[PDB]
Amino acid sequence: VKINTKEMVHRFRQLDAKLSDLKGLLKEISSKIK
Amino acid sequence: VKINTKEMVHRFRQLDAKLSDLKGLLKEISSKIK
Repeated sequence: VKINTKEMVHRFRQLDAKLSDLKGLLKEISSKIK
Repeated sequence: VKINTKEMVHRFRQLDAKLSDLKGLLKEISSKIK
């Protein structure tokens, strides 16, 4: 357990993916409105 | 004081959280419009 444990790019990628998904959802909502 | 003082991930996380909050507010505004 001690040896196994011994990051930023994962955070960047997750943020980008979440932003893209949110933008897609917002675009779908806008299309529904229009 | 000198010893205590001696970052990027915090900036990334704050940006992601602020973007998510802004997207949620925009979605709420769009729902109000529609």
